[PDB]
Amino acid sequence: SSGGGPAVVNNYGDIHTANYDEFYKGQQRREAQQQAPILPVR
Amino acid sequence: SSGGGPAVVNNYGDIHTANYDEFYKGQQRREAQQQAPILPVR
Amino acid sequence: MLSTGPIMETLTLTVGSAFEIPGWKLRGEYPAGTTSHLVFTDAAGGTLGEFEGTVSAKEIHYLQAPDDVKNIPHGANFQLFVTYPSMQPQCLYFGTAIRKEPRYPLSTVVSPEDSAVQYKANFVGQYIGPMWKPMGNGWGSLGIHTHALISEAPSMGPNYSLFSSAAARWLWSMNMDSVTIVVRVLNVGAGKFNVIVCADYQMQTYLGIQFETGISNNKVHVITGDGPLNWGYQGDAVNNTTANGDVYTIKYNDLLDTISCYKGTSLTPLIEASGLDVPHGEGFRYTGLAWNTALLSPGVEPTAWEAKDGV
Amino acid sequence: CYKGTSLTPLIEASGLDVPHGEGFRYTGLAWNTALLSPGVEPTAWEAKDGV
Amino acid sequence: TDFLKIELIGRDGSHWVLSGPGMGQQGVTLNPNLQQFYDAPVKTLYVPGPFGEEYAGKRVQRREIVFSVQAYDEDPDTWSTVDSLWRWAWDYDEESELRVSTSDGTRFLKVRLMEEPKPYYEKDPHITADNPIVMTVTATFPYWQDEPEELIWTTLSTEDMTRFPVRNDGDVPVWLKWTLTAPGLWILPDFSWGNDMYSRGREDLGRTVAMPELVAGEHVSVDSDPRVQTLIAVNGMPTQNRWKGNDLLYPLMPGKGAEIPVQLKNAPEGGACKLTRPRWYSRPWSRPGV
Amino acid sequence: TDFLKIELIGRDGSHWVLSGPGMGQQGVTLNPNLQQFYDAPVKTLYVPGPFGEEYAGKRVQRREIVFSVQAYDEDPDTWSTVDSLWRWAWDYDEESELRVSTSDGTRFLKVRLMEEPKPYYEKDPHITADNPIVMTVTATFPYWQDEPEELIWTTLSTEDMTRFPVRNDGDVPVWLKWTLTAPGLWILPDFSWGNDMYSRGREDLGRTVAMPELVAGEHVSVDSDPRVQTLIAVNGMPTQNRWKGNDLLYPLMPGKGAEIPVQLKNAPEGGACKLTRPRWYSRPWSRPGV
Amino acid sequence: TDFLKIELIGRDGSHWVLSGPGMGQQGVTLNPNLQQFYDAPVKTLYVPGPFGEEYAGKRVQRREIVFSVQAYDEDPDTWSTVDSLWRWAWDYDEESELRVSTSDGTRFLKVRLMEEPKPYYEKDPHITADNPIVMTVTATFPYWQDEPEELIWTTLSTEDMTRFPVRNDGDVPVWLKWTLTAPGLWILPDFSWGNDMYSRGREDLGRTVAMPELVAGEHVSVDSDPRVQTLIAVNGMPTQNRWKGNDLLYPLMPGKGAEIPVQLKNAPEGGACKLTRPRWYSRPWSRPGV
Repeated sequence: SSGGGPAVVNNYGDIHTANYDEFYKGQQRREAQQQAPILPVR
Repeated sequence: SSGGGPAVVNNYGDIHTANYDEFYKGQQRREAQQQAPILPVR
Repeated sequence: MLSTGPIMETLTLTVGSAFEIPGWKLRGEYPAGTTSHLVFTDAAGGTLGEFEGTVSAKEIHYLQAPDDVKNIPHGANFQLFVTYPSMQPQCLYFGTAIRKEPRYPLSTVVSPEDSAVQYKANFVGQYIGPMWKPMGNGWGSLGIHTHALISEAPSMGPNYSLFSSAAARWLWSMNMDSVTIVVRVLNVGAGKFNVIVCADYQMQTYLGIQFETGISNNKVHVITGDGPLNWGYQGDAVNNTTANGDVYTIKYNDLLDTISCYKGTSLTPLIEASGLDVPHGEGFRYTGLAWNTALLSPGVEPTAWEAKDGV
Repeated sequence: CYKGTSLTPLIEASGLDVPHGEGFRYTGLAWNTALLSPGVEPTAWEAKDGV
Repeated sequence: TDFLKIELIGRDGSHWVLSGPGMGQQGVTLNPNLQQFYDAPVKTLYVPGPFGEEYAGKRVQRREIVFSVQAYDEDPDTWSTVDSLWRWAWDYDEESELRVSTSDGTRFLKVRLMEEPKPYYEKDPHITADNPIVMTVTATFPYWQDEPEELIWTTLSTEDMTRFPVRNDGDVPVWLKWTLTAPGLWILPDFSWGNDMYSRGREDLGRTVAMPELVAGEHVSVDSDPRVQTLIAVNGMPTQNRWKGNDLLYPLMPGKGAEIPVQLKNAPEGGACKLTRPRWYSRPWSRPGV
Repeated sequence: TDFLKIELIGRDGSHWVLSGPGMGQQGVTLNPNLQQFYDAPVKTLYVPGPFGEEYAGKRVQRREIVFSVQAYDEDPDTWSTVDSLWRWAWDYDEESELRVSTSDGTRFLKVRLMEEPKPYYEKDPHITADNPIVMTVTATFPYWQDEPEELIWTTLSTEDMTRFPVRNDGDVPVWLKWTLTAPGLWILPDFSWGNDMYSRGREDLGRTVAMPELVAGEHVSVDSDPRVQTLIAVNGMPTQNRWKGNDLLYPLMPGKGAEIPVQLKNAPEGGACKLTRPRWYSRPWSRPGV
Repeated sequence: TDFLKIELIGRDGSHWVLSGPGMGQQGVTLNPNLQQFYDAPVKTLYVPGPFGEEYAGKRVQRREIVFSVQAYDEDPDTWSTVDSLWRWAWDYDEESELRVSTSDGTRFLKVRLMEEPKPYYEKDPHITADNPIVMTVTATFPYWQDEPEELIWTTLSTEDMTRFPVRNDGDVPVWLKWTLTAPGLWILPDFSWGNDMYSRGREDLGRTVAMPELVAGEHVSVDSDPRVQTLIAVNGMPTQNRWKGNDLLYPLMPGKGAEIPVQLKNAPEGGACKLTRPRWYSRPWSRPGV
């Protein structure tokens, strides 16, 4: 039952419902966390 | 047979299985290739 | 299709087999004077073979010796023509000849480089183990003696409950003719102990070194095998004493064909024989041990055994 | 140890308290000189299983 | 049927009749339901506009033909020979010819294996000796074509001119090929035929372009199709390097034809030219179009 | 059928006859509908072009064979023994042979377990003692193989030369392996056979590459296969550093062969050269082609 | 059948016989079609290569077992008790044992609830008192296992040595555990068994590693499996901190066995050693492998 349907689509990963804008915003947030404290205040 | 199934899904392109992580990493790698040599050593 | 053509068929060729086309599958109405020929050709158009079939009133028969069809390869084209009297030849069948035979990919399967092999045995378990195959006396003719009254390692010997002399063969075979057998043995009684080299799978013919330990024997012999439990001596013999825990190295050398025995660390052969008439080579690389005691008690028996391929 | 082709051991020892068997079958060489110059050195080395 | 014949000439030169008169004589017939075989696949382009979308142009796509053949024989050994020969008749690197013959003539398509063939049934094929092979072949050049029409004009004069009758009777524009001898300066026609692709449809009605002055022994081939470089000398000289960015821009549009002029000057020996007009079609059979 | 025999030689040396004469003697038979078994999977590359897309080359893909077997026996205990033996015949790390024997000879494929087998029905297997195992095996090397041909040339001379007869009867190019003794300077053929993948198909028709001078004990294996390093010294010395950028570039193209020349010079004790030529095919069986 | 017996021992110690002799005596039987139950799931890895893809390795995956049980009783109240007991037998945080007993012995798999069970039919379950529960359990450790082989060697000597006979009869590598008393310096074997994972197959054939000198009261457990830290002392001292980057690297490969040597030195009292060899299998039942 699970093997061969949505339960294996989940194993496939982001083939069905998965959004681009949220992923891009998350990557931007991670980069901002990485780089914000080292940017100058000027 | 081929026309109207997975063989035309391939023509559609990245509608089914395709992840965002390696695409973003590849874009970052291309930008790093473009910009790394011209970044100063300081 | 205004003009008829031939029929595509196949012809089977086998090495060492007569090439025959039976007449019952080439049936027809052939008047006297009708001929038939079969032509085998390669891909370039060159004739690899040409044969004439026996045309009778109702059939055409082909029959060729294997030497004629030896040189036609697998996949060569063939055409069969029948010429009626006062008429032009016509092709009945055409196609490719296949070779239906065992195919040998290796040009020469040389003897594989079976590397040197080593084995050892110490006899610490309860029973002998499957690595020793009893000979002559049959299954259950071997056993382990503890020798706890002398504080020594256990030894292999015939089970003296129902046997007095018995032989065992190593389960595996050596890969080369030259071998080395190192045995650590004890002399806790009176008897004869044979180290068997270059034996057959039944231990029918072999070289061997015999240690006789007794009140008067105290001798070492070179022996030739006739049966697992019977042997014949070769040459003279050397007087020898066997103490407990005595190590003897029996080396058989194929080149410079010889058998020799060394005691302990000395490289001088205590006994040596050369030119013994025993078959060698493949199938005669088995090693073994044998015991023969007049009484029903252990005599001279090994506590440790070791075999190495090559000298 | 046998020197040259002599059939009698040049030196011999027995019963040394060293573990034997599997896991203790490695071999090697060693050198120690007081001076910074070659002393006794092996031109050729060969090892063989068994005796 | 006798109205249509389909043949395959393999890369090895083997000849097979899949359908039509004499089909199956070599052991292979053509199963029904073959796709992307008749019309050349074309996709059209559209830009956003006030009333929805506006036409932007068309592009012709490569043919992805999927078809099944049936290899048959009475005995399994001969069936195996037939199947092996059929497999040998195909390749990936080089293309085999697929000819269609009707009352409109014979038109051929060059096809290669797009992927591995799918042979046989579920069980082993020696049981049946009659097995289907599904084949996915591809046509990089998607147009069906006939043998090109060739004309030759030779002269001995130092300066001369000639007229070549040209007419596209097919469905699609064709690209002319020229073979010009050396030495000599040629002027070749590049008529627009009213084609407005560069917004010069009637400005280039009588366009003529001068090839660079060819030196002795530098016979050239001038192929106007975009697949290949335009100017190529047979002695290896870099002729197009001397051409200042000039080129042939216009194909022979369908339904168009005229007496195109060829001019030769400064030819002390007096040279020759050959015009090759391809006959490309988008369909295996079609009535001629005026 | 007697025309086709399929066997498996397991990683533990077990011999199973799945189809053909003697099938099922070991308890396991082969079920129909086995995929990617006959033709080597090849993908073709296409790049945009003027008339759609243009052919850009081919890449062969690893084989993925999904096939079912049936393990059967009269009693559940011995059936369980058979099923356990069949499972023991396979592994993930090490490969086992799948051999196909027909009138064209015997050709094998090295296959390994791609994933875990899917055994039995939905109920208890001991109920029926006759159960199917679904195997998804993979062939990293997708070509069916025959036993490679080995040729030996031993010479006692300081300088000598020999002609190795070589011929590719398969449908795919093969890569030769050389085993050269030391000391000595070897010259080995790197003939292009007309292969033009380095733009030197005619320039390298009789190309010979001189291996670096070998010191005593530096026996070398010189394998043209891209999967392995070309020069490998048996004692571990870096011998490719003395090779100055030269390499063996060309495989043995299909349908090509000759007496390739091998030269030995400066050999104080002679030398021995072994040539191993693989015999690769894309199908379990096929008639010879030329 | 009587050739196979399946039991569940819940988190609370309850015992259920789902299949085999005496099945259903506790009210719960096993429905057909249980999946990912026999073979341990493994995914194989492949890198791009010249001939397609090259084998890169294998990874064993966790078991995701979906199976149905059927809880039944004559009266709905007793059915409710049975259903509640079955629910109490399972948990998410702690694992329950699933034992398979055949002629090859009894092997157990530790499984936990992967998600909420799906009970009952479309109507209320008291109508029938015979209802199915669909269970999606998971095995984080995917190998079926038996009780490990344990050996003990105690001594009174200050310096001593012993040999432990060891042999992997299963189809998967197992990781050894040691229990070593203190004080004393131990030399433990880490034989490669010819395994080439570190490219030191026969280089590490007789590898032995020295544990750090244990002080009084610092009895240690040395577990080679990667799930757990190697050195753990019973008194909480950081023994591994004194073990300067050393580790046990090799598992006991299948089909391999020997008399592994253990050495004890600097032990004034004379210590004790215990060796635990797990019996891991990839299948609920299998004949012993040699």
